[PDB]
Amino acid sequence: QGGKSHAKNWGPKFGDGEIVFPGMIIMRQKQGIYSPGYNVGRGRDYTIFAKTVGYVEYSKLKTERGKTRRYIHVVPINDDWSPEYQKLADELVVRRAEVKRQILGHHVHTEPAFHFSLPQRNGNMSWLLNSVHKFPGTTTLA
RNA sequence: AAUAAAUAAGUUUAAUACCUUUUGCAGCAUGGACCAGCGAUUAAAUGCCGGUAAUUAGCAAAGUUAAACUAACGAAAAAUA
RNA sequence: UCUUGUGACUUAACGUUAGGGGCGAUAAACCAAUCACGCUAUGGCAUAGCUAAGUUUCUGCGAAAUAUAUUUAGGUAUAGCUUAAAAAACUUUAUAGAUAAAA
RNA sequence: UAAGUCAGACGCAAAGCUACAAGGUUUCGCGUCAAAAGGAAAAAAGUCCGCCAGCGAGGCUAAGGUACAUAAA
RNA sequence: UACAAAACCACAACAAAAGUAGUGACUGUUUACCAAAAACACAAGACUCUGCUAACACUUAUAGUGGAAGUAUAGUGUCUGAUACCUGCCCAAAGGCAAAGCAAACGGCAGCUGUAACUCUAACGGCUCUAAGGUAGCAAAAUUCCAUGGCAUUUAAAUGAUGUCCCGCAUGAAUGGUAUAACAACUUCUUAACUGUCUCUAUUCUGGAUUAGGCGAACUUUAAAUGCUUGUGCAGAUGCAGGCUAGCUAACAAGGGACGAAGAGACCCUAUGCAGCUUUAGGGCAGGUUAUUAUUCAAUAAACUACCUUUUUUCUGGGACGGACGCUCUUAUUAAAGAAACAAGAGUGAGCAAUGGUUUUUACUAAUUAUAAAAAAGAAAAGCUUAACUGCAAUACAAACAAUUAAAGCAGGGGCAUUGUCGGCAAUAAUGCAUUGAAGAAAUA
RNA sequence: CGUUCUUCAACCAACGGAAUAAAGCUACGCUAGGGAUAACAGGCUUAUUCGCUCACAGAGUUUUAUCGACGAGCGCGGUUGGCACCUCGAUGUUGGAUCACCGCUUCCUGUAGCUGCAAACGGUUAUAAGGGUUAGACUGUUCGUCUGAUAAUGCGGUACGUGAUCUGAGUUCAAAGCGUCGUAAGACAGUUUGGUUUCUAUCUUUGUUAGCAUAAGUAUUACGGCGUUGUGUACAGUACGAAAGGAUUGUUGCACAAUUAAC
RNA sequence: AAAUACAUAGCUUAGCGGCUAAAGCACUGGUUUCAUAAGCCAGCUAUCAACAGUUCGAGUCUGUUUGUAUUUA
RNA sequence: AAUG
Ligand SMILES: [K+]
Ligand SMILES: [K+]
Ligand SMILES: [K+]
Ligand SMILES: [K+]
Ligand SMILES: [K+]
Ligand SMILES: [K+]
Ligand SMILES: [K+]
Ligand SMILES: [K+]
Ligand SMILES: [K+]
Ligand SMILES: [Mg+2]
Ligand SMILES: [Mg+2]
Ligand SMILES: [Mg+2]
Ligand SMILES: [Mg+2]
Ligand SMILES: [Mg+2]
Ligand SMILES: [Mg+2]
Ligand SMILES: [Mg+2]
Ligand SMILES: [Mg+2]
Ligand SMILES: [Mg+2]
Ligand SMILES: [Mg+2]
Ligand SMILES: [Mg+2]
Ligand SMILES: [Mg+2]
Ligand SMILES: [Mg+2]
Ligand SMILES: [Mg+2]
Ligand SMILES: [Mg+2]
Ligand SMILES: [Mg+2]
Ligand SMILES: [Mg+2]
Ligand SMILES: [Mg+2]
Ligand SMILES: [Mg+2]
Ligand SMILES: [Mg+2]
Ligand SMILES: [Mg+2]
Ligand SMILES: [Mg+2]
Ligand SMILES: [Mg+2]
Ligand SMILES: [Mg+2]
Ligand SMILES: [Mg+2]
Ligand SMILES: [Mg+2]
Ligand SMILES: [Mg+2]
Ligand SMILES: [Mg+2]
Ligand SMILES: [Mg+2]
Ligand SMILES: [Mg+2]
Ligand SMILES: [Mg+2]
Ligand SMILES: [Mg+2]
Ligand SMILES: [Mg+2]
Ligand SMILES: [Mg+2]
Ligand SMILES: [Mg+2]
Ligand SMILES: [Mg+2]
Ligand SMILES: [Mg+2]
Ligand SMILES: [Mg+2]
Ligand SMILES: [Mg+2]
Repeated sequence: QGGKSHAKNWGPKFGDGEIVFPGMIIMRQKQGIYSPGYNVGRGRDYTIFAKTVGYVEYSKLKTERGKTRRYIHVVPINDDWSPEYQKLADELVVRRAEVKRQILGHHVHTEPAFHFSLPQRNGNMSWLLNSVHKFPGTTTLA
């Protein structure tokens, strides 16, 4: 009788000259209307995301067969295309997290603090429990 | 809705009670004839968040209960000799 | 005014059947002034997302009637709303050859 | 504020449903009422001007008015 | 028995019909306080059960009592309801009961098509299906939607009454069919007579009202000093705006308005609703019967009867009836996003062991529910493969929350290449929390 | 026996799914609430209905005498509808009896034109609301059919006027019968028989009367109320007309009927 | 106007995805009989309401336009 | 072995 499907927000998220950080989504589209340019990626559903720190750019290209192609680019901070820019981006990522924690305040906790320790698997932290809970380092050999 | 603001005291102008309930009530929606008396977030235990103090608390009386605290990276060199 | 008026009749005294019931030529009739479960005490200040009511004064601030979910639609929860000239940023899109200093 | 609210209404301007009807109904942009006294149009919730701490027989204006009712050519 | 009847007979008192149709035989009985009837009972008919410590009922029953101190021509239960003439077929399926049978137990009892001189009709044929296919009788009914059916009688005039025609929406034979003398404070129509019922009212008697003395209530009351008319307004004004209205207070009389008084609307819808009743809605066994087993009035129960307890959504241009409830695509509300109606137009609750991953070649550039995706990309062809992995993850989209969506990167073991890609499929749908249950492995006790 | 990891299944499609499971009747009904929500009446709207104008096609056949259309516009609030704004601590249902006020879209009684108007009987348009608008059979009816007369037997609004004035036949409680549907309780929106109608008038409106308030009598004018009706017949078998048929006119004459006023 | 079924040679009646077809009456020809009926033998009807879709392929599955019942207002 |  009635009914409606859940809405999908297709469209751009940033304009020309806006600053982005790695992992941020720039475009949500149902078809490949826009193609990935430099310093960007594309998901299996045609989601375009940034892969470095920089500013968003838009450009148009005319192909060999007379079709129009549209790209999305991310430009480095000072137009630095050298391979040394990657380490600068890594430092900026660490700094950005510190800025956010300072603004939010101490009472917005960003790590858990339980009365027990989480198990370790394959050298990383795991959220799955072991069959038995034991204190670390409270037993000797044999 | 019987009053109000004024006046040379003759009068002139302004002006559809209250409560409850509603998008909206002078309401042709609800309740009250009037007076006096009576008539409705109170007490205990526990928890959370502010305020005001003590500077651990209770017993006991040189010794015991309750609470609270208890490792995180030992990183500074400021000598006009 | 009308029906019956020796009969399946009417009347008086006393007695019998009691509510998870009795009685009934059945009308759900009657059982102490109106019974599809009598009266009284107790459980008991039953329960009511419904209607009604809520008692002195002054000062300051000040909404909503939408979204989602619901044995949910005149109820309730979450979000929303109301209380509690700083820093940072540059955005409504497209392009040229203009100088003349020295015997 | 771990509060109240989850019955809304109409004007101008658009669209769906109705019959390019309803003071109809469903969304949407602004405003007003709701919770807003005062002035103009006859009475005047939603239109036009404009937001009331108190008193006074001072003055200038808005919307709207300027032969009588009724202040001002 | 009942009815008609010219006429005849009466001191004063007492006085009130007949016929037609429908329904019940009759006299009786009933909703104390709106229904007296066609409803119930009734004499009578039939069916079934019961061998006597009878069946059955009361009761905790191991008692005791009624039945009955009766004994199948008797007693219990059920449906028909004097009397006269009658009372046809079916026990399949789903139940109940019983001696594998029972309908006067509870119930049922069709459709299509061709055919006789002109026509019409079908005496007469053909086919399908079922346990059986409604027989006689009666029939515009207390039963008929078309409807005030057609014809005749009745009247000056007939939605009336009686008679008659008839597959009758949806008649019908013991939930009986058709008739029937008598009887009826029952319903219907007609005749005689009579009359203030009426044309059309008038006069009068008795009592009240009305006048005077005495005695002395009740409903109701926010406050009142309470005009008309049109306009306005929670949409019908004594009280607001315009046009009008000028002696004062009552008595007797009428009843337009004060949305007049009395009873927190019964109708309708809405509830954390309540109650009674019904059943092949769920669960139980706690009386009897029945079945099995055991001791010299007992134990267990997927049965029948009785009893106890529980459930029987919401949305909705009021409710019921109908329809609908998850998830995708598209249309209008322009060219950011978002946006509702029981608005509109289409899909889906999967498929693929390759239609997945990856290399090479080229006279190819399609298709999907729908769609201007895509050329260093795809499709097809050829080869090798299982990444349709193990353990983690910065940062974002969205969003009340739950969950849902995209993803660089790190370690391990792999595939095809030979340093690139692979954590399923062009993309946008193919789904389900927690609980409970189950399987493989591992660690404890 | 318990815990963790890797996984799956059933009812959840009322698809945020849980009180394990799980249908109905009430006209014998009961309580708490709503005009937040229906049935009668009012309100808004005017699709539909109705009326008028333009249109003059087509029938009549010289005439737009008369009838009458496609299509468009405007108006009315009386037909069938839509909405849910007022009332559920109550705004009495259909028809009639009794007594009324208003509109004109005129049935009769009037005035003035046209005509396919000789007369008579008619047709149509404009204007006019003072008076009048009948007695009976059937039906609960509104309506409808019919009978004998009549100058004629008009329509609509007023809570589809009118129950604190009357009526209760229909519809709409509890009883009962028949048919159809349901296993049943029961239902009909089908039919049949029966079934309680309260009120002493405070305010306003209206008809009469008394007392009180400026002495009594006669009183032009003004103001208010009422409303001057209808049929037959004679003047005439004359006008008109081949015949048949058969008038107009009137401060007319006469008889009668209704209404009003008294006696 | 809603809701559940059905439209198959001349007439009843199989069939509901592999080609577009079964059975009985009727019709035609032959045989039997003096002749007509019954009885026997062989044949015949492109055998699938109408339109648009799905699919390699539809009487068969999905919609629309017509006709017929059945239930409801 | 129904009929003319
Ligand atoms: K007083
Ligand atoms: K008797
Ligand atoms: K019986
Ligand atoms: K009787
Ligand atoms: K009155
Ligand atoms: K409505
Ligand atoms: K649900
Ligand atoms: K009401
Ligand atoms: K006239
Ligand atoms: Mg659907
Ligand atoms: Mg209201
Ligand atoms: Mg009161
Ligand atoms: Mg009864
Ligand atoms: Mg403020
Ligand atoms: Mg639920
Ligand atoms: Mg709500
Ligand atoms: Mg709401
Ligand atoms: Mg509205
Ligand atoms: Mg409010
Ligand atoms: Mg000035
Ligand atoms: Mg002046
Ligand atoms: Mg009798
Ligand atoms: Mg008797
Ligand atoms: Mg009685
Ligand atoms: Mg009697
Ligand atoms: Mg009686
Ligand atoms: Mg008998
Ligand atoms: Mg019968
Ligand atoms: Mg009988
Ligand atoms: Mg007297
Ligand atoms: Mg008014
Ligand atoms: Mg007035
Ligand atoms: Mg009430
Ligand atoms: Mg509902
Ligand atoms: Mg979240
Ligand atoms: Mg590799
Ligand atoms: Mg992939
Ligand atoms: Mg009630
Ligand atoms: Mg309302
Ligand atoms: Mg509304
Ligand atoms: Mg006129
Ligand atoms: Mg009238
Ligand atoms: Mg009326
Ligand atoms: Mg009854
Ligand atoms: Mg019956
Ligand atoms: Mg039956
Ligand atoms: Mg009687
Ligand atoms: Mg013969």
